[PDB]
Amino acid sequence: ETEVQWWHAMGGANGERVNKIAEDFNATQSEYKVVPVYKGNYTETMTAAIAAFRAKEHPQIVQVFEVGTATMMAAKGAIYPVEKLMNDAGEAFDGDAFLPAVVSYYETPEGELLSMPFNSSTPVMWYNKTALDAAGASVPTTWDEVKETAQKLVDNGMDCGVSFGWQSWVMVENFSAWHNIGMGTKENGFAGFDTEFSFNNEAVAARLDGIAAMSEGNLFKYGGRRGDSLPMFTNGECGMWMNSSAYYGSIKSQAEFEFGQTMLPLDTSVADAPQNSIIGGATLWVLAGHDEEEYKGTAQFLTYLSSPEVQAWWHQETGYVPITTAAYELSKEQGFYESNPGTDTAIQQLSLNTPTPNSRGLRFGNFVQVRDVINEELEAVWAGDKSATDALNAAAERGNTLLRKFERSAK
Ligand SMILES: O=P(O)(O)OC[C@@H](O)CO
Repeated sequence: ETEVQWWHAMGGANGERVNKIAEDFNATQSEYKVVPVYKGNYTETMTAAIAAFRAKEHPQIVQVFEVGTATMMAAKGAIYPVEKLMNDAGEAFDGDAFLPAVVSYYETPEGELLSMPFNSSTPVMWYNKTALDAAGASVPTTWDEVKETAQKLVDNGMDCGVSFGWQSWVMVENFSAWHNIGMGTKENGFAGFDTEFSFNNEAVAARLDGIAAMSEGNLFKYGGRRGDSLPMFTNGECGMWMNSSAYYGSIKSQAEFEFGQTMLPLDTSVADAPQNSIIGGATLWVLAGHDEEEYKGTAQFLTYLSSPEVQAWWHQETGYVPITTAAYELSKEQGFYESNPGTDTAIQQLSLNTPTPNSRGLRFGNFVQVRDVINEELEAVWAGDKSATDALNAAAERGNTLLRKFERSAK
């Protein structure tokens, strides 16, 4: 058998599902063996695959999160464009089958998808319904209601009211799209490499300062980067938790309480109504430099991932959105949204309203490094070392230096 190495960043419950998907494909035919290899978080996985390339130890497939997309698109010569791979191997590829938000996020300016959609997400408001009921609180729709609900929870003995993971994705990037304000110039990077950051504005700063003020009395508690704060939610310590829809699998198996999810809170001091939310998660990039049989097996595996049945199963088990309209309709016909209430929140929120350039998503080179900058500066806010205005200004300044580095190399 010819081996197809797939380097990915899926840990926990969702990583076990990756292993089940790979092995199910392996069991259906006898020519190709997909070998999934966990390489760490998204940054570590991307970094490892790129570093392995010139050592010729790189995988056939690498999962690269949305953050890394501009960098991967500029890495011409390192990637095998998926549409070319599939045609070369005799496998179908129909980009129009994917959700419009996915296509618009990942297509080149010429309308091509270079990578294979797989695990797309958006952040949702997770909540502990059991704790809300005990506190006489209601599921919030606005930021005022978030604070009031947090107060009721902590008054009723909850360790803390609200927290969030992936804080830049949640409270800067999605917060901006949700309120139709720009994250950077040149349509959040889609219209040019001469972009600069725009999130250092009063609307974002005022909300971050309001959250920081909630640390007193434990209405808010910071719980670290990425998904580090997941056990604060699943242990029953915090009653509200904003993070990826893709924590559904983990929450469903680890939470001893009744849980739900709803759309992100609206900051009514910024907008009268929400816009839409934006993509997280990853796509699958096929790397150059391998042989024909390895690419044939790669393409056949991507076909296996292209089926509505596998796409619906992945969405149902993880909380990543159904990546095609067909997978969504299959899940609906299966009664999944009736039997598992709230699991259509993420797909609805991505497409809540006709998008604007501010709600399409983001496309910034060197955004892996910018993400560290923004997380560091937000941590300064929660620690009380900086105001949100100063921290966002520093994040934008430091981020712009990285955008300029990318622009200088990308010509
Ligand atoms: O949806 P997940 O896979 O948790 O990833 C969130 C990450 O893409 C935010 O940048």
